Amino acid sequence: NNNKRWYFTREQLENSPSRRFGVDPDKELSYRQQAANLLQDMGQRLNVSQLTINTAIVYMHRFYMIQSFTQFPGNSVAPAALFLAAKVEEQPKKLEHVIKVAHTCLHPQESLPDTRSEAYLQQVQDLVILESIILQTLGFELTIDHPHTHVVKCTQLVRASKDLAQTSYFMATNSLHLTTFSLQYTPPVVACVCIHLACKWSNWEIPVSTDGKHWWEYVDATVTLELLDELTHEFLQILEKTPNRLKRIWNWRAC
Amino acid sequence: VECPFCDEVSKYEKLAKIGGEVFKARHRKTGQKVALKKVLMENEKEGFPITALREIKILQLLKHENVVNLIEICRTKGSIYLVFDFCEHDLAGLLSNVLVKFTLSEIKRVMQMLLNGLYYIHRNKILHRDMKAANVLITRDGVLKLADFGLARAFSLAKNSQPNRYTNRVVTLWYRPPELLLGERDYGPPIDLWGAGCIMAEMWTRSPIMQGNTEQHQLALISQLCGSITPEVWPNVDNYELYEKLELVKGQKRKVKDRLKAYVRDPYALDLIDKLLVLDPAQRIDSDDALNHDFFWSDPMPSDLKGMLST
Amino acid sequence: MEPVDPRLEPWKHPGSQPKTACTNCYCKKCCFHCQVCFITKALGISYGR
Amino acid sequence: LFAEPYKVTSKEDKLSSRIQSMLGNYDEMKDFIG
RNA sequence: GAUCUGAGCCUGGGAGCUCUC
Ligand SMILES: [Zn+2]
Ligand SMILES: [Zn+2]
Repeated sequence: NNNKRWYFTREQLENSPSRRFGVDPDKELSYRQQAANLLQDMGQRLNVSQLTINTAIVYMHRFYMIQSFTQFPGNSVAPAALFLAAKVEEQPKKLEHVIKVAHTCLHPQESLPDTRSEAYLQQVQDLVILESIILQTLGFELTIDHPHTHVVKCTQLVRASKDLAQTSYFMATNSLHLTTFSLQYTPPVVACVCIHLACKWSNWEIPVSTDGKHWWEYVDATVTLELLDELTHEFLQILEKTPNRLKRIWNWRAC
Repeated sequence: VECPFCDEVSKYEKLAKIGGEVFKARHRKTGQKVALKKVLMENEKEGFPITALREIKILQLLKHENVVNLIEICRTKGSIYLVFDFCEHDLAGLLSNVLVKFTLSEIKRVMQMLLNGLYYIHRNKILHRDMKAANVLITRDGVLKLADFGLARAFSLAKNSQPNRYTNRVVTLWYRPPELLLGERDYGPPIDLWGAGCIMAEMWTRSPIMQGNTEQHQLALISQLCGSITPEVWPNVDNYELYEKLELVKGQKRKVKDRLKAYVRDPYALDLIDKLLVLDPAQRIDSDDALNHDFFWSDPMPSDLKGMLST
Repeated sequence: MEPVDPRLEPWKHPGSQPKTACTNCYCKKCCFHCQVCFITKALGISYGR
Repeated sequence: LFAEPYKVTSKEDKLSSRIQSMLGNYDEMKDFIG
């Protein structure tokens, strides 16, 4: 039963480790989104493949399924997580480079500590130690599958246009930054939700195969229209809980 | 400090030393025999060694009847320990013992399982990059097992574009293929078989056919046995930045079968070894075609090793 | 933002860093400049210092 | 095996409209995503 | 003024603003 390990239910998520130390549901998810944002930011500054970022995000979601934000800050686990994902995704980044970039994002004010200072040497240990903790907490199960993998394969098969392909893959990334489907549903299923969510927003409709079978049936044998609509409902419901403008940006204002 | 997914090494009882890196312990409760491999975190310059991550990440993937099985990973109340299914013997040790006798039939079985193991790891897109009688284990029931995947990783099938740039300094000098000694970074599976060919030769010589002290010395020995490295037998071999910068004999001819004649004896056996010790990796026979060689389908036919293990 | 062929190896995948420097505008065009901009501008999710 | 996707005449899907009134008009936010 | 004695929120990201003192 290694599969059902990193796959919980709505109830289990409602009783996360952080929820044990008094952390509102909507509050915890917030930390997750922030943690994902940090990973995405540092990743781009380190010029690492999106794969490394997504992989790092997955570890984050799973890491807090055993640990709590109260004990492990999101701004601390992110650096270690990304540093680990880099190696796993055959794209390692010097520990010095990671700490340097992480400090530029977490401390835009203060100046980058000297590579000789006592403070710097400390951050190194903290990151290295935390790294070992993440590995143990995850059971050394680095191998991670992302929806993006299934999204691309589907788009090419259905002969979807670029604009539609870009959006589908785009939503696949937002799911790891806003939602926690990576801990509820398998990548294949999540991939369908993204495409289905992109189609409804793009007005594009994927016809039925020449064999009389829906598109999602070629991505997963457990996916159904009833599921997609239900999942798409939750995805959007989480999007509506966003604290910023998504209605005011509907213009062609200057810069 | 929570940690349910990482039992303490205390659950095992160390017995003896192997390979203070590898030890032979037994489960305090079940009594099961296992092999404890301590992670060498001597170079804490880049945190947990990437070499370990790969081995662990690969072992959790590879699961063949001819590949070592990774039970779990323990810790210390810290250091990391990799648990494997203990192996009574090891090809290296057996060949060292004179009391041990290998019949033409048993020998074919050893290589059959060896190549069969390589086929798996290679099919799964993985390179051992460290083939040697030392890493060739053999269970108590006479079942070959490929172990020690430290220097092992995953390669790519080059999408007909910009080649790869893997690590050059890999595989034991004695079991290191020519390409690697010339500065080849875009190698592949062929590097593993070269070691297999050298290992199959030890099945009769009971000792490394090519024992070089240096990288250049190794090439010299390979050139005196496999023959001189020339563009004729090795097309585009001159492109190597080390081809001309390294003085390589030109008169030496191929004498693989001639040297291993008094040892191997068997015709087919010699033929296979000759195809495995091919200079050019492009012409070097693969694991698949290696199993289809008459050597594995000619009297006497392969058989278990239990009979031999009795000594 | 931009799709990536899964068949490609980890060490082969392109960098996440956008071709153009992350502009500093809240316009409907910059809100989707990259993944960070969308999360920080469109969704307004920041980690703060 | 599959036919090249097409547009939908007036997305009547409650889910579609929900997104439109959330993220905005698709077509106008494509030349930016990726 | 803090700002792990807090934030709500929003215009071009604050160089905007008010909240329990
Ligand atoms: Zn702008
Ligand atoms: Zn940007």
